Amino acid sequence: ARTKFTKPKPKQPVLPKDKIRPPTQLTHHSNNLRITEPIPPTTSNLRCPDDHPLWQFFSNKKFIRSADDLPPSSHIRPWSIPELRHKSFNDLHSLWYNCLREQNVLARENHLLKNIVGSTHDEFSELSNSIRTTMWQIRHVLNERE
Amino acid sequence: TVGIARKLSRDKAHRDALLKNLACQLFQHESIVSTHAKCKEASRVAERIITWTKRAITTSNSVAQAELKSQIQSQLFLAGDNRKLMKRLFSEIAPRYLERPGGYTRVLRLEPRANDSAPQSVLELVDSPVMSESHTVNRGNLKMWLLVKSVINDDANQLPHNPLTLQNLHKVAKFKAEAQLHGEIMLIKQVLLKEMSLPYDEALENERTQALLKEVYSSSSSYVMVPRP
Amino acid sequence: LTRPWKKYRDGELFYGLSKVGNKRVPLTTKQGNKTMYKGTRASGIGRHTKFGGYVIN
Amino acid sequence: AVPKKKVSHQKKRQKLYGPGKKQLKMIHHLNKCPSCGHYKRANTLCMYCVGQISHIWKTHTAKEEIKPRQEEELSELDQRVLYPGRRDTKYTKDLKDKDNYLERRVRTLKKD
Amino acid sequence: SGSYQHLSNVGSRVMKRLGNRPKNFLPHSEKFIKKSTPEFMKSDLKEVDEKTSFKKEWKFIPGDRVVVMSGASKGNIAVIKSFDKRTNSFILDENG
Amino acid sequence: SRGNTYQPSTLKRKRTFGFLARAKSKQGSKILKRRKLKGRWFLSH
RNA sequence: UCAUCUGAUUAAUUGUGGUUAGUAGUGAAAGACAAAUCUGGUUUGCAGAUAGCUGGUUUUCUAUGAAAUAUAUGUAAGUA
RNA sequence: UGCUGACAUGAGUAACGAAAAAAAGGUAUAAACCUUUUCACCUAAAACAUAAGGUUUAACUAUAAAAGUACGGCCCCUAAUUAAAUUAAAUAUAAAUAUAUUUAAGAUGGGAUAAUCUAUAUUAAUAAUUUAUCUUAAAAUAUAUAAUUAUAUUAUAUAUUAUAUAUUUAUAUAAUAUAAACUAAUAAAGAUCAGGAAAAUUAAUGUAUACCGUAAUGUAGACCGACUCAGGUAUGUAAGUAGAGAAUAUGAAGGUGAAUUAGAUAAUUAAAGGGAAGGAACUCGGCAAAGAUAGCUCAUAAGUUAGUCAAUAAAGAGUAAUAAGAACAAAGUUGUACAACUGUUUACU
RNA sequence: AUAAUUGAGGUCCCGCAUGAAUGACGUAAUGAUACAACAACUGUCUCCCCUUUAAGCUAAGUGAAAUUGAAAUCGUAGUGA
RNA sequence: UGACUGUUCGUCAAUUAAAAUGUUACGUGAGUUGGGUUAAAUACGAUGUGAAUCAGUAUGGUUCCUAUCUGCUGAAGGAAA
RNA sequence: AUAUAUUUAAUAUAUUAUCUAUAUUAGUUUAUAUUUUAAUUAUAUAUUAUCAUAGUAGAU
RNA sequence: AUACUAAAAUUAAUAAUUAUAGGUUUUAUAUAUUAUUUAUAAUUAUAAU
Ligand SMILES: [Mg+2]
Ligand SMILES: [Mg+2]
Ligand SMILES: [Mg+2]
Ligand SMILES: [Mg+2]
Ligand SMILES: [Mg+2]
Ligand SMILES: [Mg+2]
Ligand SMILES: [Mg+2]
Ligand SMILES: [Mg+2]
Ligand SMILES: [Mg+2]
Ligand SMILES: [Mg+2]
Ligand SMILES: [Mg+2]
Ligand SMILES: [Mg+2]
Ligand SMILES: [Mg+2]
Ligand SMILES: [Mg+2]
Ligand SMILES: [Mg+2]
Ligand SMILES: [Mg+2]
Ligand SMILES: [Mg+2]
Ligand SMILES: [Mg+2]
Ligand SMILES: [Mg+2]
Ligand SMILES: [Mg+2]
Ligand SMILES: [Mg+2]
Ligand SMILES: [Mg+2]
Ligand SMILES: [Mg+2]
Ligand SMILES: [Mg+2]
Ligand SMILES: [Mg+2]
Ligand SMILES: [Mg+2]
Ligand SMILES: [Mg+2]
Ligand SMILES: [Mg+2]
Ligand SMILES: [Mg+2]
Ligand SMILES: [Mg+2]
Ligand SMILES: [Mg+2]
Ligand SMILES: [Zn+2]
Repeated sequence: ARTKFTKPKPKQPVLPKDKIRPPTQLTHHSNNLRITEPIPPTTSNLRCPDDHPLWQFFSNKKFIRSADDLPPSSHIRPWSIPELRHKSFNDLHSLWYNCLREQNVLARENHLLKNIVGSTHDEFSELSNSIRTTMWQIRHVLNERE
Repeated sequence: TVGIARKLSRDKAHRDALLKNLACQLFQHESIVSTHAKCKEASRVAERIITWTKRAITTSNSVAQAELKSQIQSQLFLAGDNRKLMKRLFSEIAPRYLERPGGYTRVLRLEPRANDSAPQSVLELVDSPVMSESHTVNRGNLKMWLLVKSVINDDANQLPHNPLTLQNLHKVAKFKAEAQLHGEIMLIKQVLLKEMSLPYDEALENERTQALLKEVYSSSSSYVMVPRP
Repeated sequence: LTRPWKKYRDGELFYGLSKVGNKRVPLTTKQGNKTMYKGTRASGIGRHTKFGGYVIN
Repeated sequence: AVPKKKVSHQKKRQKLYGPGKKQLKMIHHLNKCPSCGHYKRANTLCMYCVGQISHIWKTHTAKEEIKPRQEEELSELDQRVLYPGRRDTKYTKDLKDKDNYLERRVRTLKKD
Repeated sequence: SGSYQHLSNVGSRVMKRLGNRPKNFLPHSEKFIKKSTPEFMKSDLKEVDEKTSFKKEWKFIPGDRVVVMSGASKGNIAVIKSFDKRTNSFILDENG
Repeated sequence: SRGNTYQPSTLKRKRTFGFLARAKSKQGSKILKRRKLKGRWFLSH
C-alpha cells in the first residue's frame, strides 16, 4: 500500500521517435458529422399486391365479418352423411379443403373476438363447430366406402 | 451545534446538501413549495447568499470581493440547470435588493398536506419581476398576485379595501417605483380577469389602479395618559 | 411503493394471488434443467447423428 | 408487562375520551379569504387562490412539448404499421385509472 | 379477456367439476350469477340442462299464435316470435 | 440458522418422488394404488 | 447483526449427481446428526393400548343421611 | 390449561425490517407512480453477463426467433450408480426377495470439421494429481582494454515493406515494429500422495438442414427461509488513478435512493466521537475500550528436537518526518498447569 | 512477589486418598485453553461531562402480541389455608 | 478506602470523631451483574464387578418480558368558588 | 462548431449567446496504460464542491 | 420554558409609545495571514491595519 514511502517508476522510453512505424490508416473521421432526425420507413415505398395469398385468410378484404354479413344459422345447414355418400373422392377432398379454409378464417376471427374484445357471442365458434361436424361426416363416409 | 439551526432529522452533510439544493431551486424558480421547517432554514441560507452577492457587487476591496465570490461558489451546486446560476445571482437577482436591508425571502403558510399532515409553506424571493418579454407573465411573486386578486374581488363587490390589504400594498411599494408598480398591477389584472369569469374594461381598470396607487402613496381608548400628581 | 393505490401494508403479494398451490402438476417444456427435454409430438422425422446433428428422412 | 384483567368498558372509555388532551378541538381559528370570501385557516394563504395562481403560472411558463420532427407528417396507415397498440397489463391499467386512488383538493364553504 | 383458453382445453377435470355442479347446490351458484348480472340481461326462469331440455317435443313452434294466462297480462293473445332452448321458454311478439 | 431445508432442484424431485419412480418399484406401485383408492387427484410429482 | 478473533495448498472449501437410516444408518465420538434437534425420526395401523392418576359429568322438588375406625392386602393415592 | 365459530381486552399501544434526499412538470389530483435537473449510495457491486429455482414476475396477448463455427440441450459415449429387465437346473432364500453375470439406463465429464467459412448421412473394401516455468546458454545494448564488467531480451500468437520460386493468386526468405498484467497453445520437469471410463481408414453416392431452451428476476420485492424477512443461495467480466494484491480510498459508466412520512431531539437505550488531573484505585477477572514511530530494506539473543523453530523475536537502524497530521495490514514480554503439534467436536447455551 | 496476598512461582513431604503405556517424569515449538506477574495504554474506575446519529416524544397513515372469573382495583395495624 | 478470597465473613495495610448492631421475602435479579452455587462436555482423587456415583476438586457452560391495576416521580385538562 | 445582430466584398473581420476538451489507427491473442498518427479537442491557470470515522490534525 | 402540554415574551405599523424570531447593520469574539499592508490624492504626500 502507498505510505510515506512511494517512488513512482517512469513509464517507458516509448521507442525513440525515429524507430516507430507509420500507422496503417491515416485519415479517419468526418470531423463535421451532424445528428439528423431519423427517417421512419413508409408504406408508400411498398406495393402491397392485391391478389396476395394471405388475403385468403379473410372473408373479403375485411378485418371482422359483421353480424349482418355472417351466414345466419336459419339458412346454413351442415352436410348430411347419406347425401355425402354419393360424392366422388376428389370432390370430397376438395370439399374438405374448402371447409378447412373456412375454419381458418373463422378461427382467426374467433381468436380476435376472444382475446381482444373478449366477446361471448360465439357465432364464429358455432360455425366452426358446424364445419367440423361436416368434416367428421365426410371422414366417416370415406371410411365406410373403404 | 445544539440550537444554532434546525436539524431536520438529517446528518450534517446531507442537511447541508439539502439546504444548498433548496437555495439553488429558489434562485432558479423564484417560488417553491415545501415543508415549513425546510423553507425556514432555506430562507436563512438564501438571504445570506444574497447579502454576500450584494457585498461583492459593492465593496471596493479586491480581496473582499474575491472572498465573497468564493463563499458564494461554496454555497451553491453549479452543475445542471444551475450552471449559469453564479452569473444570474450577480447580474439579475442581487440588483433587485441593492437598497433593501435584509428580508429578501418571504415564507407563507399553506395548508398542511393531506396525506402526511406535514405543515407546508411557500418560500419565495420578494421583489421578483412579474413580466418577462417574449413570454407574457413570469413565474413570479405569489403575494403580489394574491393582493391583486383580493383588490379585484373588492372592486367586484364594490366594498372598501381592507386596511390589511392597503398595508400590504404599501409594503410592496416601499422599494418600488410608482409607475413600474402600476404597470405590474395592470399586467397582473388582465391575466386574472381572463382566468376568472370577470370582464375587462381597460381604461376603467387603469383609472382604478391609479386611484389605488394614490391612496397608498401620499400618506395620511378607555385609558388616559396623565402625569403623576 | 410497489403499487401506489395500495399505500398501507395489506396482505398483498408482490405478484399474483397466492404463493402456494399444487406443485404436483404435469411439467411443460419451460421447466427443468438444461438437460430436461420434453418435446411436443413434432419430430419423429429424421435421425439424430453420432455427433449431435440431425439427418432428415 | 401484561394486563392482569380485561379492561372494563367504563375504564377504557374514560381513559380515551375522558381527558381534554385526547379530544379533538374545534378549529376556531379560521377566517374569510380576502380574494373570494371563502373560509380559510388563519395566518394561512387560501389554498384555492394560490392553486389558481400556480395553474396560471404553469399555463404561461409551460415548456414546449418537444414533439418529434418525423412523427408529425407520418401517414396514419404507416403509423399503424409501425407502432401497434398492445394490451396493457393489469397493473398498468390500475395505474392508469388515477381517479380511483388519487384525490383532488376540495373547495371550502363561503364564509358569512 | 386475453387468455388463449379457447385454443386448448386444459384443466379438463377442473372444468368438468365446475361444469357438472351437483344439482342440489345449483341454487347457490345460480344466486351468485343472479347477483352479478344487470337487470335487462337477467330472467326469472330457471335453466334446464342439456339432457332435461327438449328438442316437435315442444308443444308450439315460432310463428304460430298463442293465448297467455296466469300472468299480469292474463288472457293475452300473441304470436310466439322465438324460443330460448336452455330455459325451454318462448318469447312473444309485442305482447305477453 | 435452520428452516430452509427444502432446496428445490427439479431433477432430483422428479427422479425421487415422480410418477415414473413410483410406478417402477413394487412399493411405489402400492403407494400409487393407495392414492387411487383414496381418490387423490395427484398421484405423485 | 456489529465489532473482535481463528484457518486460509489443505485431515481445505464448494457445485452437480449417487450410496448407506429406523434394532436403526452415518459419527476425528458430542449419545452428535438421520428435513427447526433423536439414550433412537416420521406416517398409517394394532387402537377407544393401558392409567389404583388429574380433570370433567348438564332440570327441579321432596324424605332419610354417613365416614375418615378395625382387620387384610408387593399394602398405605387403591380394594375387600 | 374442553372443542368450533363470532366478538372483545391489551390498544388505536409497540412496530411498519439495515437508508439521503430536493425541486419543477406530469396533474389549481401525489411524501410514496412517471419525467427532467440537483444531491447522495453500491461500485472484484446494490453493475453487466449467466446456472438453479419459481404463483410469467418481463419492456406482455400484435409476447420471449437458431443447420453450426469463444450456442446449450437430444444424439453418440461412458463415471458414480440404478434397473418385479436378461442365463429340468445362473446361485441362494418362509413369501416379499437377495446375489454375480450380461443387457439397458444414467452427467456433474468426453464427443469430427468451420470467414481465405463448414457438412455429421448411406454403400463397398481392409489425455491431463499437483506445481514451476529457474539456472545455464545464446545473441543484443553501454563502460573500459577479440576478452572483461553492468543491464535488459530470448519458445508461439500480426501487420508492412523488400526478395527468390508456381503463375494479381500461392510458397519460402529477410528487414521493421512499446510497457507491466492476463489468456490460450508449445516444449521442457520437479514432488510423492503416483494422477478417470467409454464410442479404425479409403473410395463411391449424398444434404432442402427436425425438436426443445431463449422474457425478466437471479448476493433477490420475482429462489429456499410461514412475511416484498439485515439469514441461505452456483459461475464469468468486474473503467481508470494507487498500490505487492481481488488489500484500502475514489468512482468513469450502469444501477439505486425502498409499503411509512413530517416534525421535535426531555429522561432513557443503542451505535459512535472527544475529554482536564489521575492511570486498573474498576471488576470474579484490565471484561470492554485504549494502545501500532514503515507495511520496503537492513539488523535480530537466550532456549532448542538445529527447523531464521523461537521469528513478523523483542529492543534498534536506513529512507520519510519536525507539529500538523487519509483509509486498510501490523497490537507487547514472562512464569505455571494441561495437551506434542495443523486438525475435529455438542447445527441452536 | 504486594503498603497489605485464601491468588501466583519456588521449595519442604504424615501422598485423608501419587506413580510408570487408565503410561511416569522435565523440555523446544504450537494453543481464541486455563491461572498468574510486569510493561505500555486507556472512561474500567476516582466521576462523570459534552457532542452526533437511530429510537423514545408529538402530528398523519397502517396496525400487533402474551394476558384477561367479574371489578366501582388506597395506607396502616389486626385477622385469616 | 485498599491487598487477599465468589465470598457475607475473616486476615492484614492505611485512615477515621466513629469505622455500632440489626429489620425490611437473611430489603432490593418485570432495577444490573452471575464470580460462588443444584443440568448437558471433560478430567483427577476416592467408592463400585459395572452402568455410574461424591457434605470431593477442577475448565467450560441459557431464560425473557412494549407496564393493565396499586404505588411512587413529574406534568396537564375538568371541577363547586 | 452553431445561432443571432454588426461591419466587409453568401465571404471575411470583430461583438454577444449556446455547446464542445472528444473520437479513430498503430505498435504480433486480450485488457489497460504510454508515445506516435488523427482531430478544435487544452492550462505545474483562480475558486469551489463531494467521499474517505466530522477523512485526518491545530485552534474554536 | 419545554416530552406533549403548561409557563413566559411579542403579534407596532397611528396622533404617540412596545423588536418576537429570521434577516439586515454594529461593535465584539473565533480563526490566520497581514506595515513588504490597506484607503484617499499625484515610485511620492496624508490617514490608518
Ligand atoms: Mg417462496
Ligand atoms: Mg428455468
Ligand atoms: Mg417447511
Ligand atoms: Mg434409494
Ligand atoms: Mg454432495
Ligand atoms: Mg454422556
Ligand atoms: Mg461429529
Ligand atoms: Mg334429616
Ligand atoms: Mg394406589
Ligand atoms: Mg367450557
Ligand atoms: Mg400502554
Ligand atoms: Mg409509548
Ligand atoms: Mg413508535
Ligand atoms: Mg424500510
Ligand atoms: Mg407534484
Ligand atoms: Mg478497480
Ligand atoms: Mg442481471
Ligand atoms: Mg448409453
Ligand atoms: Mg432478504
Ligand atoms: Mg473493589
Ligand atoms: Mg483490585
Ligand atoms: Mg488489525
Ligand atoms: Mg491441542
Ligand atoms: Mg497422558
Ligand atoms: Mg488448533
Ligand atoms: Mg400514530
Ligand atoms: Mg423484583
Ligand atoms: Mg416482582
Ligand atoms: Mg471460552
Ligand atoms: Mg462512496
Ligand atoms: Mg423602535
Ligand atoms: Zn380564496
